[PDB]
Amino acid sequence: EAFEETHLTSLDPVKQFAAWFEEAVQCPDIGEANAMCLATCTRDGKPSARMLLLKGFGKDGFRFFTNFESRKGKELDSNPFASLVFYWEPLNRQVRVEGPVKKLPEEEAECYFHSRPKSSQIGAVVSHQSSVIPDREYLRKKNEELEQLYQDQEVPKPKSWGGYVLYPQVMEFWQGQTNRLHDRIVFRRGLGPMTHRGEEDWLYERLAP
Amino acid sequence: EAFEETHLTSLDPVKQFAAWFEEAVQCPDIGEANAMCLATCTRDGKPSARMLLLKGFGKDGFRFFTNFESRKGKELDSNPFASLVFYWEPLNRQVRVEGPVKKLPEEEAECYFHSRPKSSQIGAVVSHQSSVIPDREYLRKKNEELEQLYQDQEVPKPKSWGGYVLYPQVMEFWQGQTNRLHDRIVFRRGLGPMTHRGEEDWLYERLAP
Ligand SMILES: Cc1cc2nc3c(=O)[nH]c(=O)nc-3n(C[C@H](O)[C@H](O)[C@H](O)COP(=O)(O)O)c2cc1C
Ligand SMILES: Cc1cc2nc3c(=O)[nH]c(=O)nc-3n(C[C@H](O)[C@H](O)[C@H](O)COP(=O)(O)O)c2cc1C
Ligand SMILES: Cc1ncc(COP(=O)(O)O)c(/C=C2\SC(=S)NC2=O)c1O
Ligand SMILES: Cc1ncc(COP(=O)(O)O)c(/C=C2\SC(=S)NC2=O)c1O
Ligand code: NA
Ligand code: NA
Repeated sequence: EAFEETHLTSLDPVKQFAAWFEEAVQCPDIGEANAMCLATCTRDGKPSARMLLLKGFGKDGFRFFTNFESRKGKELDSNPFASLVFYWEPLNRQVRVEGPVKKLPEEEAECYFHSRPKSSQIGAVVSHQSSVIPDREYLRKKNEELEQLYQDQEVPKPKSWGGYVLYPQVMEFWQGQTNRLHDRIVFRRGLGPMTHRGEEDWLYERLAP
Repeated sequence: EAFEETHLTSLDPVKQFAAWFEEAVQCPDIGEANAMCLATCTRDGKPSARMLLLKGFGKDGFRFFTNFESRKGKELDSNPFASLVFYWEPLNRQVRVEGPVKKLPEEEAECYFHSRPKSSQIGAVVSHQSSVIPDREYLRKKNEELEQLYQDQEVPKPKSWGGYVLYPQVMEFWQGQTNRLHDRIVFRRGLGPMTHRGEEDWLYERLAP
């Protein structure tokens, strides 16, 4: 029940994420363990947030796919900094990740896009994500028309559709407790008596709940 | 299964929130229907996000309680704009709220604070939220000491502990669909052929998914 510095799986917070993520995936009361909230903002400090799915992770960071012309994509292109929240209610656990964002190479975005179901590919060609549209019939009609156009052909990836990778600068591991005296172990890239060395350029510290 | 403009419960998006919130509360597969992700950022555009609990809502906005000296509280005091995400996975629904934030009156914060369990009150006096601390024993020791100090007495609310209210400027209602052709009905305070009048100064529009 205690979450303690001496029982970390790893002092590389990406590997500690992998350990917790695996526990979430193994939990039958968790539906999408890779659902996350992505927080973005304008350069002038106006924040926004939405659910997204994590599509891959490792040393270079946390990957996701979206339309670059969406509201989030205009913010990320103008202000390439973001934060992620993973919340696993049945495990009483939260993971926060903060870092800069860059676009994935076009070739990786093409490969990912053509791995999706064909109906989802056509949906991305239909949708100018976050633009105002008249009604839901507009989507249904254009979808049906593109189904006809792409019968027995490859669906081209929209130029505006692709991926981002968030390179972690801060990773917080949160475990809920009674009385709201939660356990918080927070890794940051970088020594005071409360600051500890992790792997590579990582440091970690406990934060008050 | 369709989420349609002609079947909105209300064109006052606070009342539409109330209708969806009630459905979530009625759903036995949802634990904390009032859990939400709060997104904040610095004036210079560095975003952050964390889970919080909604503690009340109505026409003046969405209320929550926290330590003003925390990381979120320093951002909100310097840059009084935020965004909220509600995600109800078993209902395939998301609600986003964007708006300015101000502090609740001290008298309301006192009333709320003394309605909490006494062990949670003492926990808030223990914790300088988001400050670096040496270890979890530091929390356990100080908690036990304050339990002794406040035996048979009232726990004073910390000066730094209180509430905020987010006054809604934008409210998005999202309903997931097959093929990722989701339904998005977004209310904003304010007419083009795709913009519709709601109650008071509200307008609403459908956004592409
Ligand atoms: C669980 C979940 C996962 C989602 N995953 C994605 C995704 O990977 N990419 C995406 O573009 N939208 C995804 N969405 C939809 C977004 O929440 C959002 O509606 C969309 O990206 C537009 O956001 P924006 O207007 O802030 O740009 C997902 C929604 C849910 C509820
Ligand atoms: C479901 C859930 C609800 C929470 N509710 C609150 C809350 O209402 N107030 C709060 O200060 N922290 C709450 N927390 C803890 C926060 O996620 C976070 O650790 C804390 O507020 C510090 O955030 P900051 O360092 O960004 O300021 C909650 C966490 C979870 C998982
Ligand atoms: C540090 C901290 N302070 C305040 C509150 C607000 O709730 P309350 O006033 O203690 O009920 C919470 C709330 C939590 S944590 C969790 S899991 N579920 C919640 O509702 C918190 O974590
Ligand atoms: C508009 C939009 N584009 C892209 C993706 C990414 O997932 P995929 O590539 O379609 O599997 C999603 C993902 C969703 S929505 C939901 S509920 N669960 C998801 O994983 C999306 O909503
Ligand atoms: Na580095
Ligand atoms: Na107004």
